[PDB]
Amino acid sequence: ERTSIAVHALMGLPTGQPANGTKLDSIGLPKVDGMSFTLYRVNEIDLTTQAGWDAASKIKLEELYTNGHPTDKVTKVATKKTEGGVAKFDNLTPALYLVVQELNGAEAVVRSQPFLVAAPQTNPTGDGWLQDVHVYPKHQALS
Amino acid sequence: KNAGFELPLT
Repeated sequence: ERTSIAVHALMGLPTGQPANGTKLDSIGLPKVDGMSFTLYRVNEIDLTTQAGWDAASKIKLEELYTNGHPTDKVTKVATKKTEGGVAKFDNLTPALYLVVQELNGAEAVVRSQPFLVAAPQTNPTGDGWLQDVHVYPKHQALS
Repeated sequence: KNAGFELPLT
């Protein structure tokens, strides 16, 4: 079996709502189509064993993001463009996936900050592991 | 929460 990461493209910042690190009902507000996202795998980190989240949890954006750009601490995985406001990645081996929104395109919209998510993720109860990780990163529009 | 990384953006 394999793991997969589903990224739901959304536009606009939360409206007084709290940050949720789990599945939530989709707002369904106008999404940004033709959005570019790319996955980068963090080396030395394997979500295959328990020790993996411990080391990974000690990760500092300072190491993956210091000069406003990624370092050698990341490995190129694949670049795909979200279409229809929804993107999905498959054939994912246990590790750490990092999503970066490319500046290219997005003329009426400004590039939002990137987000990081480990895969696979443990179940809400901590029992077993989930084969699919859901993410709802929002974009920041221009003006 | 324990498990997770940084996906505050919903």
